[PDB]
Amino acid sequence: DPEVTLLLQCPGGGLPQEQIQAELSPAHDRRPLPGGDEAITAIWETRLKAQPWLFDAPKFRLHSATLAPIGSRGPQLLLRLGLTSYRDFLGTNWSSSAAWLRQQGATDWGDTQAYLADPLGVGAALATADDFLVFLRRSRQVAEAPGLVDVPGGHPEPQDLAGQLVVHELFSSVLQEICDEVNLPLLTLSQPLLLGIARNETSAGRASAEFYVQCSLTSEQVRKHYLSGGPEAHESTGIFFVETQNVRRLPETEMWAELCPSAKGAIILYNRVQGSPTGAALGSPALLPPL
Ligand SMILES: COc1ccc(NCc2ccc(F)cc2)cc1
Repeated sequence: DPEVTLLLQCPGGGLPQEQIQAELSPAHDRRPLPGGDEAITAIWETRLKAQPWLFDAPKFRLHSATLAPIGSRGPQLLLRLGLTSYRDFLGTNWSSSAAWLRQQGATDWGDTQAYLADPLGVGAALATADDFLVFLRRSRQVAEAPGLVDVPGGHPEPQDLAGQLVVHELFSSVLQEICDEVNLPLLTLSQPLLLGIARNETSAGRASAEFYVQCSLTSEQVRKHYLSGGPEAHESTGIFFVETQNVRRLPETEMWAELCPSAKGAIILYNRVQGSPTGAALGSPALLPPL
């Protein structure tokens, strides 16, 4: 799967909010482009002169994420974050020249991402009470990954002593994205666990934080809530469900070729962090079938 790389696999089946620190610093920002940020401004002007209803929005930038020594007390992860924007994303990661920017970043900074916006996404492996994961079909008319299968998620917009408010907004945003798109009541959702961070190599290496969320509703009840909003209540064109039993071998199915890279990241991390048992009971052959 060359279109997805794992940047972080969390320990302990996934990290809760209270175990994560963020450092939000202008040291973590994109570097100005070698010939100047005027190239980003020009692409934006061209875009707005065709689609004048578009608007810019701030985003978090991922610089790096460092895990504590395994089995340790105290905070377990440090997220190093900067600020970026939708405009900067359109002029860097989305640009036809994005690979030239990655080569220049290696040369100038020893950092393939130094000249990329790299907005931080969020996604969820959302499980039902009857042990299915939730999938969404993307419209064939959107700009990125048209017609592909996705999981719930989005690209959070901003607003350890400002750090803890940032971690709070990241965890809050994955629940809000589930409530907005799947139309689920917030009180049917568990507090999220961070499974890990995946990079989309088809979008010049931008990263998404991938979470596990449990729902107290069954697959049939989730479907009812999704559909009862009507076509204007969701950006996706359909919902569907795969048994957690069958997610284990999803990379061997015809579905895998239809999954967008960030959804592939979510399912790889679910299989490694929540699946793959470590103990004698769940590791026994009748509960963990060989092959
Ligand atoms: C041409 O416009 C596009 C609009 C949206 C997208 N994809 C989602 C998305 C990625 C990164 C973001 F920062 C914000 C949204 C790509 C291209």
